[PDB]
Amino acid sequence: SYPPHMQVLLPALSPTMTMGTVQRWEKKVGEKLSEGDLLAEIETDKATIGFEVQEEGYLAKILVPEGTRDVPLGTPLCIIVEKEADI
Amino acid sequence: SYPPHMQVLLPALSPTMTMGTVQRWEKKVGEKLSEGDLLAEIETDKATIGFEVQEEGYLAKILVPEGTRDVPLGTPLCIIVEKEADI
Amino acid sequence: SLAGAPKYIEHFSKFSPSPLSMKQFLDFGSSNACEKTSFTFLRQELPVRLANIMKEINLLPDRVLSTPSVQLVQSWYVQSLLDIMEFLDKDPEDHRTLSQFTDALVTIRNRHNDVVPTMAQGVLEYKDTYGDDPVSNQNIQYFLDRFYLSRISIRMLINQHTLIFDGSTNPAHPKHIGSIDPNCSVSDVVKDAYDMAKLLCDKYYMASPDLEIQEVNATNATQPIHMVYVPSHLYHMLFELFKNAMRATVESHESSLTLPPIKIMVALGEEDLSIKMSDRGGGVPLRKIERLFSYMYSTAPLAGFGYGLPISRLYAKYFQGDLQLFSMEGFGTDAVIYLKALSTDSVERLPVYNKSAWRHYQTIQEAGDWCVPSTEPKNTS
Amino acid sequence: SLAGAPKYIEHFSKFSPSPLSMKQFLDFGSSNACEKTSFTFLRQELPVRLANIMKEINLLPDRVLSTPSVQLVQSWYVQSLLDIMEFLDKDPEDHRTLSQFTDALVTIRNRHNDVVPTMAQGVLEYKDTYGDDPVSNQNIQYFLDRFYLSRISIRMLINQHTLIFDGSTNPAHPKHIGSIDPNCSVSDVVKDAYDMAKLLCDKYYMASPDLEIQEVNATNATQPIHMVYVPSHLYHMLFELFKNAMRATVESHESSLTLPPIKIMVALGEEDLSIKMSDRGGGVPLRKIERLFSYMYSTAPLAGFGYGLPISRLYAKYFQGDLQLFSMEGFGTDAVIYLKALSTDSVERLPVYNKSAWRHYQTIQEAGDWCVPSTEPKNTSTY
Ligand SMILES: Nc1ncnc2c1ncn2[C@@H]1O[C@H](COP(=O)(O)OP(=O)(O)NP(=O)(O)O)[C@@H](O)[C@H]1O
Ligand SMILES: Nc1ncnc2c1ncn2[C@@H]1O[C@H](COP(=O)(O)OP(=O)(O)NP(=O)(O)O)[C@@H](O)[C@H]1O
Ligand SMILES: [K+]
Ligand SMILES: [K+]
Ligand SMILES: [Mg+2]
Ligand SMILES: [Mg+2]
Repeated sequence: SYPPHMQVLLPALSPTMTMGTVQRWEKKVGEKLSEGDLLAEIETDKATIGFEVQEEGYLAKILVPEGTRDVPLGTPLCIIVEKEADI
Repeated sequence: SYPPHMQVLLPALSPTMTMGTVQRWEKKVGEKLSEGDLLAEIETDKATIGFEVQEEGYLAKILVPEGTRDVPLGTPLCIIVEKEADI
Repeated sequence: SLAGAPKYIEHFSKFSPSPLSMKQFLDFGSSNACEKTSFTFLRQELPVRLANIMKEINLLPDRVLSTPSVQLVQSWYVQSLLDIMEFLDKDPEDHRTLSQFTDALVTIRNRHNDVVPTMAQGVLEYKDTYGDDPVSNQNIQYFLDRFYLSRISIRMLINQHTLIFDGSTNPAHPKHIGSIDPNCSVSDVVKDAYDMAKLLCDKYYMASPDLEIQEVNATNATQPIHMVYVPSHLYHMLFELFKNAMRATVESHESSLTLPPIKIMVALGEEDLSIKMSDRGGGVPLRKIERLFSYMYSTAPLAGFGYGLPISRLYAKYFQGDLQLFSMEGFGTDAVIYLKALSTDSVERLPVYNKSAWRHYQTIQEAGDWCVPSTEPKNTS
Repeated sequence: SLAGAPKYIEHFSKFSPSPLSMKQFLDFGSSNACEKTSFTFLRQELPVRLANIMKEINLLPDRVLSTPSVQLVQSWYVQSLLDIMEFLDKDPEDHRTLSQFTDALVTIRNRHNDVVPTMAQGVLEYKDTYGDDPVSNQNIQYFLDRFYLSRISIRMLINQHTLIFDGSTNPAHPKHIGSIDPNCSVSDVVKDAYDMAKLLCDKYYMASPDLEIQEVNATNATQPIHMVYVPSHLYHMLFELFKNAMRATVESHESSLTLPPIKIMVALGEEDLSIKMSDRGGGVPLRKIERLFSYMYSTAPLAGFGYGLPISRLYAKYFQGDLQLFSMEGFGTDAVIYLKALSTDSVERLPVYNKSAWRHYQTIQEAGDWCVPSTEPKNTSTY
């Protein structure tokens, strides 16, 4: 059976933004994620934005590294599992 | 569903404190009480201490009004019931 | 559609505003500024800035929302949003679409001319009822610095566009790039601000103190101090401060043809441009300083309203600067305006609505982490 | 008993500390300063102040707590608690009990004499490992101001008892009430602090700025400005500020020889006593002012360490004052000590453990409140 996981696709943070740079990860692998927490820093050509979590869970694996330039929208960034039984 | 309630008695906020003036009720009749919130302001002759909620529930009635001077230790001040169906 | 306004808010509120440096404003109005990119930008950015702040309006207590004045400006922000949205699917490169766009910006700028006295009226009409409670007071203060700074920014973008792309026959200056002066004589702005203030004072008191200026340039010992700035913003701050200084100077000497001058000190280093305004107007006790930047305190129930200080500080903060007050009770007061010396560092200071902004409205009365003493302290003798 | 230490902490940390006015201190050391009431008060209050802050020591990140230096002061506080606790059930009106109480306080003061440099070493030891961490920064910063202020107040209370009761007989100031001067010559303290700093300056640079002193008594036009204060607290603040201004003046005059003086302004109002120290030492950019009061910023990896500023501020904050700085980069800097003019208003500023303090520890990393600009801004320049 597959664990009830959540997925984090990259959204448009500016209305014309189609792609953005992943500055740095503010939550490492295995950390809890309460709604509101600063997950990572996303930098476009217009702004640097604090990307926040919307649903509770844990950081399981990073898919897109730090410093990675111009990642398109809808692209998964990390996997979130609602259960602790992955560490 | 007829329970024995939770009672709020005036404690020693200062070690040599034998009585205290109930200065300022910061919670009104029929309010939410989470463990830790500011319930009231209690003033002795040495300090003005913020009395914090220890047990979770809801405030239903107040026995000692605002501005009552020299209230001794162990004195009932207000009533706490776990269920909010008392409003 | 008006009916669909709440979703338009939720859509644009999700995005982040885009802070612009002064360098960017200056490079755009380079040689031939392109109305297209200004159109396609503002067409989107202004919804964003409107939507973000509007989402914060509906978070302040219902007691403030219910008042005619707060609700009057709310309805303005609704309209300006829809007006600008009517351009979203519009075609650039078609001069008609551009020409009527700047006209819409003019209309929006006129609609919003009296936002400042009106929001101040709402908080007054709020104080006319519920009065005071720390949980409401804190939220309003937090909201107003954000709301007013936001307005300055919206008025900035609109003013840049219209000045550049409207009315080619000449008002304006215009060695300026919109409202920005690339070679702004700091001293002159000071003298101008002083002239207007000395005028008002000289006729509302029939006495005014002189001015003394001094400049220290650490980058270039001799060179007069200049900067890339918006003279209006600078003038507004200085003008407001001069009034305070003159009033207090005149009201503390209460018997003098021997008024001590207001002294100005302008300094420029590698990073800061600093303007210090010293007066010997008798000063203010320290516990009262922090109160002078409170919106609810300087409003009841030369010197007009009470929003001069808080608002001037927001001008100073808008391009990463500050406005700091420090007095000595019984002597006088220093007021310092701090501005970045480099157009690269002068970046827009804009509020973003987000979860982080949401929780600032959603706090309650806590105990202090410090000891409050007794109101009747034990007789120790 | 050492085993029960955690429950003694839990008992006394529940209590709220008792802040005193300088009026209260002064009025107590009247004529028959009652040792019995000072002993019984302190016997209770000191443990209250100790337990409250120790409760907060235990709430800092384990990476800090683990360091030998932190724990060395943690061991000092645990002992001090106990040494005092062995007096709780002792009998007043017995000179033996009183006499050995002041002896115990003297020992505590000798024990805690190096607390400042030692807590500073622990942070340094923390800095020589995990380095920097935004959330960890906040917690250490929040803790240090409180810890150090808690300390000053404990020193205060101890010194009052010892200086008054017969841990003196010859060596003190037979006019002071404890450490408190009821008629403190503000100007003389300024001159004293100047004299030392100048001395250290001349013996480390061979050049020194002069002193210019001015006074404005707005309460009595002609009167020399005096107040009820602890001159040593005042001394500490000015001695520190003077050193900072002297370094700055000499270092920023690489072409000079002809040093611009340090100007002092002492103003007294109905409520404030303000001391402004002005220097023409080249100033500090605004974004660096905030850093100057950070404990984790001024430490690596006249100018000794980097704790003179944060600590002097605490001294000023202790009796409800403040110390503020405002420079102008390229010109110089103004530092200002604010003091309450009246001894009634001079009330102890004391940290308090409670749910409110607890929550200031263990806090989350938040998204920005305002816009954060891009590192590489969009080039909006034309073709
Ligand atoms: N230089 C100064 N000296 C003494 N007091 C001052 C000074 N500047 C400001 N204040 C005090 O701060 C209060 C608020 O100032 P400010 O915000 O400028 O509003 P205002 O001067 O009262 N009138 P307005 O500027 O028209 O809103 C003033 O009423 C003064 O009491
Ligand atoms: N008047 C001043 N002018 C310019 N820079 C200053 C001034 N005062 C402080 N600073 C700066 O702030 C720091 C001083 O902080 P402070 O806490 O006084 O530590 P310190 O003077 O370096 N050494 P110490 O105080 O002996 O521990 C220095 O790094 C200076 O660069
Ligand atoms: K947003
Ligand atoms: K406590
Ligand atoms: Mg004014
Ligand atoms: Mg120093």
